[PDB]
Amino acid sequence: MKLPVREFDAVVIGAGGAGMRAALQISQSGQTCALLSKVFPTRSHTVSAQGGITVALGNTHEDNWEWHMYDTVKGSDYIGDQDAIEYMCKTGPEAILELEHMGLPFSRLDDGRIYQRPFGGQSKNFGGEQAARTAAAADRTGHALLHTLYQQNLKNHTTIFSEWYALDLVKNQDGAVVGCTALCIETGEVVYFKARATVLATGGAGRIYQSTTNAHINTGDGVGMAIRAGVPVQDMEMWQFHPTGIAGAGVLVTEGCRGEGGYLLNKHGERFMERYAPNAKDLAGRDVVARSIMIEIREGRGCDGPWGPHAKLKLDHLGKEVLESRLPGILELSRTFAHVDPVKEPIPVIPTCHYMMGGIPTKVTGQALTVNEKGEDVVVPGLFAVGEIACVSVHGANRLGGNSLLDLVVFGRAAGLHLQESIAEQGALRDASESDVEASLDRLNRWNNNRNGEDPVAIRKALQECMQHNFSVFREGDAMAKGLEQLKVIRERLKNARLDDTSSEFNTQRVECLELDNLMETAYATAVSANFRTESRGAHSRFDFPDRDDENWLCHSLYLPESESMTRRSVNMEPKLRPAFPPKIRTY
Amino acid sequence: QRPVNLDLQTIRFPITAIASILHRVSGVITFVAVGILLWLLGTSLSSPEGFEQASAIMGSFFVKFIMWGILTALAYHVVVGIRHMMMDFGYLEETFEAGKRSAKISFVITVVLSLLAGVLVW
Amino acid sequence: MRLEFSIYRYNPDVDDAPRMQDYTLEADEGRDMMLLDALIQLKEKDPSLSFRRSCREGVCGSDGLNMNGKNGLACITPISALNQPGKKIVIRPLPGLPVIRDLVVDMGQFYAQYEKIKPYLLNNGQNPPAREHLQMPEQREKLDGLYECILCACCSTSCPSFWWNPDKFIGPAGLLAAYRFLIDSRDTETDSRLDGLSDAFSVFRCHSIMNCVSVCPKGLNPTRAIGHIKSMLLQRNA
Amino acid sequence: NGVHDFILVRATAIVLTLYIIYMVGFFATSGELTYEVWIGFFASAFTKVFTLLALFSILIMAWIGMWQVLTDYVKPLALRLMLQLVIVVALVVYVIYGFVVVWGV
Ligand SMILES: *Cc1cc2c(cc1C)nc1c(=O)[nH]c(=O)nc-1n2C[C@H](O)[C@H](O)[C@H](O)COP(=O)(O)OP(=O)(O)OC[C@H]1O[C@@H](n2cnc3c(N)ncnc32)[C@H](O)[C@@H]1O
Ligand code: HEM
Ligand SMILES: CC1=C(C(=O)Nc2ccccc2)SCCO1
Ligand SMILES: O=C([O-])[C@H](O)C=C([O-])O
Ligand code: SF4
Ligand code: F3S
Ligand code: FES
Ligand code: NA
Repeated sequence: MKLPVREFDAVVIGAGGAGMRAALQISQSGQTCALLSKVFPTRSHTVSAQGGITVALGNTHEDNWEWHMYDTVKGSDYIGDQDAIEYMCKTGPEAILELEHMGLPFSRLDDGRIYQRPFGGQSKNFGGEQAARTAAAADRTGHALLHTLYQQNLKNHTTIFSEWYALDLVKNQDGAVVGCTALCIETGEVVYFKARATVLATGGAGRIYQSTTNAHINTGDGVGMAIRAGVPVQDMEMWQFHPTGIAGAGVLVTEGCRGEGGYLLNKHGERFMERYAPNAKDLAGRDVVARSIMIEIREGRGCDGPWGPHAKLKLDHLGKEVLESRLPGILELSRTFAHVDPVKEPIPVIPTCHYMMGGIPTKVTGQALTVNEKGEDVVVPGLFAVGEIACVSVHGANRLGGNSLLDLVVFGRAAGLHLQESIAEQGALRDASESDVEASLDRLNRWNNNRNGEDPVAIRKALQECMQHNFSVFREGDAMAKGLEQLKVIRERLKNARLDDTSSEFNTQRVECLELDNLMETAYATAVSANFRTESRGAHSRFDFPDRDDENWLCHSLYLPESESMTRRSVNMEPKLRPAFPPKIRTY
Repeated sequence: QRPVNLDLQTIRFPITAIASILHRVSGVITFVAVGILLWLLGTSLSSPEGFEQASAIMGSFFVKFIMWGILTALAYHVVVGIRHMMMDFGYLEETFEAGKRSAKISFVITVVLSLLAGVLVW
Repeated sequence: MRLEFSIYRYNPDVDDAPRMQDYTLEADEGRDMMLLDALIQLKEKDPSLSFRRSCREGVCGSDGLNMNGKNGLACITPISALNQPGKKIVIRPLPGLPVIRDLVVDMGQFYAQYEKIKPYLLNNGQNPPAREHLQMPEQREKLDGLYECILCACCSTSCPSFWWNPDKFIGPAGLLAAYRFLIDSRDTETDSRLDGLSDAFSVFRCHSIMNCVSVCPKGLNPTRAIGHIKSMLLQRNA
Repeated sequence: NGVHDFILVRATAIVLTLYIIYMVGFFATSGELTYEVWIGFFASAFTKVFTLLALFSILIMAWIGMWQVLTDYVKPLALRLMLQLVIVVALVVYVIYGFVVVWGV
């Protein structure tokens, strides 16, 4: 070894909600743990979460986790693993109450209990009356959650490597993941983080698009690292476009706006969601609401102005008091990025890339999965994944609002609780050779040695425009085929991209160049998968295949990196505590 | 070793910050001023001759200016000092607006006392 | 229209000392972008320009900068609020902290003070709740204006007291956090926390300079919080 | 401790504010300052006590105040302790000199 080796029981790549909850549990279980993050932990995208955490506490009204499971299963359009969803909704309450005991500043009901607001895809009695089970701290829940978790990691004395950048996973000759190489952003030092368990918690990748609600740091590094390591990704074509991103800015305004009583209007002042979704109205599934808005615009009923084509989100009727109390966050966002005061005027909104439903296939234990030559599932020894980088899958083809933060906590904790048994199950892993570690640096070495190559900025903007045009809310065969070919060309330009900053002391250019590789891998996997699934399910909508096909496509899509081809995995439909919810027609 | 940005000339300072740094300065000056006031007092009380001598010193224009400065610095320290104690006891709000407003009022009150100090010295 | 910048530059492997570099950026005449928008575009022409950023919506607290002499967030500071006919838009790092590279400062000491006040719920365990701790809306409202802190360090890096004793004075942000737990009805170690804040530096280095309040991007008021802490210290140790 | 200083500074601040009002009151209402009216004012038991009380208050006020300034701008230990020695001695000298001046009036 001519490279510093830092050995730990577990190496958690990512300090978001999922990463910090996992690190917390792993440490308390008696194992050493290194928490990596390319930004200061509290700068993670989780910090921007607004709405809250969907969980069946039963505070606002008598609730049932089975009701929550139903809403989730239906919401995922029936490709969400029901055994995993069952675990999440059942375990939810305890896991969330645990956060409150950590000091999380939840909003409060008059009786002192945690405040719960209505949200999209929430009903009582299995598809009945509207429900309200999204626990929230105003509309800064993500902020409250993340900081509380960081505070808990401080109290726990967790070993945190802040502003370190994971490059690539390290594999031994047996094909097992035995850690990863990382770049210290401050000094430029490259180190091999050796571990018996490498937990990917790197978040989403909304930045593969021209317009997204995601932070600049959401570049899908986890997806890229997985793909380059031979690990398959799942349901990458399932991209959730949040109905209400600020038109012309992309900045998100919480679905809590509609959960508190706000509704959408077109240029004619019609509350059009009553037409598209007679029952749930403005609180229908996000995939449905997003399309409804785009149909209004596409047919000339959308509003225009400085912000560009959009729909109006009316909130003023709620009153100054309720707005400033329950939704102060969106008041500042709207006034700042839209120059609109929600207390007096509707907010200009338009569907914006928001959440990645796809990712690395995992068991409830967090263990990463791949498939053998027979198509059978086999665990990837040493590799794990939690959060938005994972595809459990508990969200299927459409995630419910508030289910992500729940996902982070429940499965981040799950990975921690079952880490010891997972490590014993996988057995001792053979040491990585000096060439094994060296292979993980090939991608870094290329940048460092490329001076006269192409301008990466042009490559990034071309990539984002391709995804925006050909893989947005509405898709079609012809457009996706061309988008795929364009990506192949763009991917070739990237192989000869240049790094104009060669310094080592906090060189952000090198970081963003390395991130670009991951944007490419994520974008390509998404494209190939989109073309693959010839049907319309959840957020995936094709004009050439407008119907949902339960005979041919009641399953997950799987992108195989080594053959750059597609295959399929079974959707789990065998809950342990109740019968499975059978696939039926999905309307709101 | 690493450099730090602490070039005071490149930084904005609100009226509250100016008022604060002046209160510290006025405090230091008053510390030296006490000794000078005591030295003067001791002379004016030792004998009938010492008093006339003290009067003559107060006649000097250069001494008149300095004496005015001492009284001005003292006046400021007292007024702004009370401003402080009024916030400590809740008589003044601790908002930025209240901070500005009380600071400006402190300056005005000080200017008035500075003039009355001038009258007392002519 | 044309925009002119004067930006703080430093690279330990190249620069003998810090320096200011002139930047020009053609902007859309009838479009008002944020400072962060400009910085990102400047990096497109000069890839060597280093600075922190992430959420670009004023929540994460990554891009705290000294703009035209005053601290704030680049992501929510409009170019129109900085642009003055004849003068360059001056961009410098947050004052007081060691400069790692260009506009990036070492927040070590800032985090250190944050940890010193033990920023985590301390509940003795007695009288445990059936489910979640019961906190009335009245009690919960005491946390408003305190828990919203994004740890951007705009306040502390503008406080002279923090400049002179960054290792002893907790600073605006840290003290805001301390009070955040001091008045949390769920925290049971109020007396213990106060006993660790009775020295001459921790809290009493604050002299109501009020640089903290004016710069806070979230509109928080560290001065009032510190004021409350002082009262509690008196009620207990006077 | 921090709380102790905070209180002492305000305690003496209140005393010295009253003393200044007292001293200003006289100056602003006495006309011609003849050597006679001057010595009569400082011969009063009330003036003597109030003045010495003020000097003690200045000692406490100034010492705490100057200590805060030094601990801010003067880092070198040796240099700071020496400056604190000079300052403290001077303050004590003020009070003592005050006793000698008034006791012989
Ligand atoms: C964008 C968004 C999402 C969101 C939301 C509002 C916005 C604007 N509001 C939500 C809500 O109200 N309720 C809810 O359930 N979800 C909401 N979301 C979605 C949700 O917040 C996110 O999906 C969730 O926060 C994801 O958390 P996760 O922990 O999985 O990902 P992260 O928070 O972004 O953290 C990722 C960490 O990984 C580190 N990282 C990334 N790359 C590297 C490398 N290469 N090396 C080392 N570390 C790396 C990042 O630093 C980050 O800390
Ligand atoms: C008479 C001689 C006096 C001297 C030599 C003196 C000197 C000082 C000094 C050096 C400080 C420290 C300021 C700092 O650290 O920035 C101070 C503080 C203070 N002084 Fe005085 N002072 C005197 C009288 C008074 C009087 C008459 C008042 C009337 C209100 C007063 C009110 C205060 C207050 C309230 C503070 C606290 C400053 C703070 O907390 O920021 N002082 N003094
Ligand atoms: C630290 C402190 C002051 C100070 O250092 N102010 C200051 C110094 C330099 C530049 C501006 C303000 S004035 C009030 C007492 O405490
Ligand atoms: O709209 C929100 O507040 C946010 O979008 C919530 C989730 O869960 O994604
Ligand atoms: S108090 Fe305000 S300025 Fe200070 S760290 Fe918190 S958010 Fe930033
Ligand atoms: S600027 Fe500093 S002095 Fe106190 S009022 Fe704010 S912490
Ligand atoms: S970028 Fe997150 S606060 Fe400015
Ligand atoms: Na996912």
